[PDB]
Amino acid sequence: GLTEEQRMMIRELMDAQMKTFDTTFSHFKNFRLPGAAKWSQVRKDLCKVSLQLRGEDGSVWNYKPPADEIFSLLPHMADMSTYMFKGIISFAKVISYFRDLPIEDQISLLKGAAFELCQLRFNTVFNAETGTWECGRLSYCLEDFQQLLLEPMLKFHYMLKKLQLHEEEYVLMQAISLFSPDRPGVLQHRVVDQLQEQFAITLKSYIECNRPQPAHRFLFLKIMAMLTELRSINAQHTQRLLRIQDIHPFATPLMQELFGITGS
Ligand SMILES: CC1=CC[C@@]2(C)CC[C@@](O)(C(C)C)[C@@H]2[C@@H](OC(=O)c2ccc(O)cc2)C1
Repeated sequence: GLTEEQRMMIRELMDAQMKTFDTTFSHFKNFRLPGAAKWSQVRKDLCKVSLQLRGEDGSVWNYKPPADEIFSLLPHMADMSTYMFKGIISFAKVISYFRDLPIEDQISLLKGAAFELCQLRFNTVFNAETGTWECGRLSYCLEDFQQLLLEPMLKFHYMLKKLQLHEEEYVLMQAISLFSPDRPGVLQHRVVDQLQEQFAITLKSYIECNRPQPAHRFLFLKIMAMLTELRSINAQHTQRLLRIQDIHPFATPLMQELFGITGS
């Protein structure tokens, strides 16, 4: 029961996702690997995942992290974040509604939503039965707990996975997050707001036309609630990373650009 405009809208988003989301991570290469009240808070900020690399020959490398030193993981994390940020940026540039915005609003929207779209893409490779993010030959496993789900990002991934979303519903979440009219520095707030409203209406219509089961009652509102939580997680995590960056630099040039770090 979608209109022609709504079907075309989903087609372009799915087209952009297919072109820019390397679900096997085959082109993620050459990445680095692990070899006073601020440092206190940064110690609280720092804290748990094992890393597995499966070679093409069949060999396997595993890394288990240390206690307390806590910075051995940041270069790899920066490289993964940078790789995912590049895919998110390519995703936005293909979308016609995005590249018709002025370049200053494109930058403002990408600065505000890059993290959120990365986590949404990571949820599609999350395995809730094994607690692992399967990124091709890379795997990030949660180490051995109802106390673990207290962590808001982990709780997000478990709750979003439980909703059993389609590929089309994920890319519409990505569009709704991307076209947030209230990111800092957005000028065409009225245009972005009307674009966001139409992406949300398309999602609402898609769910009503394709999910009649009682388990999917209120699904649209559950998804919208997840996006609000993801934005709150985004804000807390950005302040976490900026405190760590202040104590121990790690941000790549691309992450610096997205964080507004000038280099002086
Ligand atoms: C750059 C990273 C690489 C490994 C991944 C992508 C594996 C999955 C991950 O998103 C997961 C710890 C949520 C993690 C990333 O974790 C986060 O981005 C994160 C973790 C906890 C939070 O409270 C917020 C963000 C870290």
